[PDB]
Amino acid sequence: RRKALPPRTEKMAVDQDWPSVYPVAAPFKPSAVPLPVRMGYPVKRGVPMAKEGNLELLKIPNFLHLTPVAIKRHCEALKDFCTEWPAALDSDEKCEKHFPIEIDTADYVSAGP
Amino acid sequence: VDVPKDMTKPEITISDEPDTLYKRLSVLVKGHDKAVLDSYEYFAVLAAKELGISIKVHEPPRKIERFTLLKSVHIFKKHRVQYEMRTLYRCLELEHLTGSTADVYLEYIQRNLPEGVAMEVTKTKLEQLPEHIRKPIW
Amino acid sequence: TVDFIKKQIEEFNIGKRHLANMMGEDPETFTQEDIDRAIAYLFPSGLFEKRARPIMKHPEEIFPKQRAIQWGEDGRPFHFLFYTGKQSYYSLMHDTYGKLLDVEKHHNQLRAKDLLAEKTKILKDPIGSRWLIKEELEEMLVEKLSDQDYAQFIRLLERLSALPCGATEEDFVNRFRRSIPIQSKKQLIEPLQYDEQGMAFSRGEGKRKTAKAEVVVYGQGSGRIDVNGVDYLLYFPVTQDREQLMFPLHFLDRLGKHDMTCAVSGGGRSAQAGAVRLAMARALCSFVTEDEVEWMRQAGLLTADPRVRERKKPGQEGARRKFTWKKR
Amino acid sequence: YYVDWKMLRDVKRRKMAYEYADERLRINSLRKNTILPKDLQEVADEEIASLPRDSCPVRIRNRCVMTSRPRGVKRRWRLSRIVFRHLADHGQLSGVQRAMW
Amino acid sequence: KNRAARVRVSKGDKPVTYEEAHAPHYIAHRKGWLSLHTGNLDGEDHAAERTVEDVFLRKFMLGTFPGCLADQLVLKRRANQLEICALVLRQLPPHKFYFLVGYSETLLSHFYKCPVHLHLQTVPSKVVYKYI
RNA sequence: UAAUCGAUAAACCCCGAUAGACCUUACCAACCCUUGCCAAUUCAGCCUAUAUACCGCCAUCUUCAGCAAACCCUAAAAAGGAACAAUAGUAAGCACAAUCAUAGCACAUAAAAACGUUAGGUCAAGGUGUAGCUUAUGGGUUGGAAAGAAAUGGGCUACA
Ligand SMILES: [Mg+2]
Ligand SMILES: [Mg+2]
Ligand SMILES: [Mg+2]
Ligand SMILES: [Mg+2]
Ligand SMILES: [Mg+2]
Ligand SMILES: [Mg+2]
Ligand SMILES: [Mg+2]
Ligand SMILES: [Mg+2]
Ligand SMILES: [Mg+2]
Ligand SMILES: [Mg+2]
Ligand SMILES: [Mg+2]
Ligand SMILES: [Mg+2]
Ligand SMILES: [Mg+2]
Ligand SMILES: [Mg+2]
Ligand SMILES: [Mg+2]
Ligand SMILES: [Mg+2]
Ligand SMILES: [Mg+2]
Ligand SMILES: [Mg+2]
Ligand SMILES: [Mg+2]
Ligand SMILES: [Mg+2]
Ligand SMILES: [Mg+2]
Ligand SMILES: [Mg+2]
Ligand SMILES: [Mg+2]
Ligand SMILES: [Mg+2]
Ligand SMILES: [Mg+2]
Ligand SMILES: [Mg+2]
Repeated sequence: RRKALPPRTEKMAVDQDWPSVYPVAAPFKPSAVPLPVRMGYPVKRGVPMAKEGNLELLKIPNFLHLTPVAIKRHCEALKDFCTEWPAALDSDEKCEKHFPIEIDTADYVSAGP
Repeated sequence: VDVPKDMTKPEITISDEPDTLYKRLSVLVKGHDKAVLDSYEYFAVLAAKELGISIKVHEPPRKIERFTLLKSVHIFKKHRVQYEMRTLYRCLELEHLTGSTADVYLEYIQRNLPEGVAMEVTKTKLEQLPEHIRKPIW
Repeated sequence: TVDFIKKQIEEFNIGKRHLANMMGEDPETFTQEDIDRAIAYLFPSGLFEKRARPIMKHPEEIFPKQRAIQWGEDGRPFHFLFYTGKQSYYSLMHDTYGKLLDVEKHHNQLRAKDLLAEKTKILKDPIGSRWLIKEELEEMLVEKLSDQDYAQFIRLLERLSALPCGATEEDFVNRFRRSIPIQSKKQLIEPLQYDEQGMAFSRGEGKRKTAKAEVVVYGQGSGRIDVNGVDYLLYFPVTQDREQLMFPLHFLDRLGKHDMTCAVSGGGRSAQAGAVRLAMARALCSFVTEDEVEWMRQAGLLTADPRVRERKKPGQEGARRKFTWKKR
Repeated sequence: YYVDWKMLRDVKRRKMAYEYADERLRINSLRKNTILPKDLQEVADEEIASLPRDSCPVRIRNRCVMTSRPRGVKRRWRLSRIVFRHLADHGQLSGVQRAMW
Repeated sequence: KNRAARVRVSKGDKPVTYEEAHAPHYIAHRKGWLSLHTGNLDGEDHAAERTVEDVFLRKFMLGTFPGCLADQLVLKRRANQLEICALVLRQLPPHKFYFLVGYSETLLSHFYKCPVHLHLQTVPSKVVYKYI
């Protein structure tokens, strides 16, 4: 008993919010993306391969969760955590007079355990 | 139509300890391909302009590491195979930040960092003077 | 495959609408220029071949052009040259020959009536007109073409052009004319600048053999060169290096009429001199007329030097010197 | 099992070198100095000679992780020049590509 | 003749995927790398530590999904958590697919002391790019 | 000499080795252990033979362009298939070409170079079909693996 379910493309709304579909980093599942994207080197008579079963699309990182609308929506909620920079230190001439000491610290991030 | 109600409940408190000031935050993003770096640069600029940071972005020169190996298995030294490793750099220069603003920007940057790139963070912490140097005489 | 393309059109439209919705721009004002940027941002595929990057265009742009249905439902072909193999090319040749015959008859009648009102329009040298290449003909005629057939078509077009052209004949020929505009290799002349009460001021840049030089030239000062804060004689003890500096000024007779400061980094003794020479030649264009700029660019002053060191190859000594090959 | 008996013995050599890393580091201080008299340095020579042979890091050989090849192994990936090519050509290693310039 | 990562041409009936249809000299030109991490950068370290894990993951997934694996794995390494993207033929029932994915997402995490995500894309058959 | 091996016409000779005081080392002499790396297996383990069984990888023609599925034709067909003012040739595809990289073009370089030939090199990168070891052709420790009568290949130093 084999079952073949149609993807989300036929059910995607025209004005549906995209961050709701792609909130975090995803492996770019073709069933959740209604955009027909062809990636790959074309053939002499053929065309670049579609999004179904295309390994090249899964290889590349996808920024579908970082669309400008989602960036604006996320950054709007982050205004509550940030603090205001004092306007009295706009120019470095007064910064040198007030806090002459500079402390350089190095921080690194790397993928792995 | 079915939108949940009362979806926001954060835990934010303000302490009496003065916030840390930073003069310059340098972000060196190293990667293999330039398209990912350009997309990340656009994402970082869009995120920083919303918070009002006035980020300066410039591209440091690339670095290419090439090495040579034997082409055959047992004995063929006249024929070689050369492999190349490219490293492209992006420099994000942030100025006039506070301890909390830098923390939240770094959170929003690292939480969405791609898998094929790495990032080096250099913070220029601002400090006036320690206690034993203000006006002592031995 | 007509229905496949028809469905692909609808899928492309709905995908464009969804892309506009997710990007935040107006779908009505959404164009292919925005589509390219949206694809590049959403799918940042870093590859050296641009055709390997993800692309979303119209089906008529992505899928190749398709030959039209050559016959009806009754089996009868539409065009009368279907059984000739290349119906489009042979119809084009037949139309060209029919127009040639019509032009010949019209010109014969005009000559019999002693009427010569046509002119010679074949000479299109100032316009820069060329004939279609085989690829440019095969992109027009969907079916494949042959070199001999293309040569025959070109030689029939020249025969048609060699005769007094009519009103419509010249227009028909013009669609096979490609107006290549790559002839004005004239360089851009930097306008004379005035900075901080200084007159006759110009700047030039040069690069030769990993040596980058920038020259600042004043046309109101005396003839002298200051290189990296020291005199040019001290910086270039070799006679040849100073002859390289003299080469641009001597050609324009501007030896003692310009004061120049040069900053050159990288390269060796001769590479720096060559880069300074190129930068000075490029900077001297502003102080001279146009007829002398062409004289310098025909003398080699305004052309860069692509002669760079070649990379060493494996199994060799100096990228050309091979190892001692023993025959036995 | 391991790839080869040579690799199995090299694992034991590395374990013994790590076990005796502190003792040899402390002993070599008495031998590499000139302030202390040579009379104790001579005895320290016997003390370090009495140590087991496989305790010194010199016996450690850098082989391949996959095929335990004694030579032709890059230090960065700890893999032989042949397994490294077999993986790079398949594309399982990021940033590695044929050099074209 | 070069033979590394190169599938030879048969009489004209062999189905070949896009990854196999391109020679290794087309890497980063027409096809991308099968794995992404930071150990292969310039000023980074721990390259062999990730390489041995990548090889173990390739072999372990090849043995875990026998005969239903279409193409090679895509191993993303993003902030201490590793994602494994696989293309699987729809040969096994979903009940058996979920059992395997749940077993793997725990066994790999406990074995490598790092969070693991496993994503599967079910294909009706192997996708053919060149002649078949 | 008790003391490896392979390569050894173009395509071997600063070649495996981008690398030998113990290790590397598969060689030898002295000595020890034989379900002896693994959870287990009348099992492990063998650098034992066969590259004239292999795969994986390369050399050569080779910067030569041909190979080849589906077809068609020949007063039969082993086989061949061309006349551009064209006389039976269409041809998916693999090659070539194009494209890509040496961060602007052009050039150049790099890269690529199909089907096959040399029963070409590699059981010693690694796994291996067949034939052979199991108190040994297996597994551990120590010490030695010289030396040049002579011939030769490639490089450095010079003979000013
Ligand atoms: Mg030389
Ligand atoms: Mg074995
Ligand atoms: Mg060693
Ligand atoms: Mg020998
Ligand atoms: Mg022999
Ligand atoms: Mg040699
Ligand atoms: Mg020995
Ligand atoms: Mg043995
Ligand atoms: Mg053979
Ligand atoms: Mg042999
Ligand atoms: Mg051909
Ligand atoms: Mg006959
Ligand atoms: Mg034939
Ligand atoms: Mg063909
Ligand atoms: Mg190029
Ligand atoms: Mg070229
Ligand atoms: Mg070559
Ligand atoms: Mg080519
Ligand atoms: Mg033989
Ligand atoms: Mg031979
Ligand atoms: Mg064997
Ligand atoms: Mg043997
Ligand atoms: Mg021994
Ligand atoms: Mg000799
Ligand atoms: Mg000499
Ligand atoms: Mg000397």
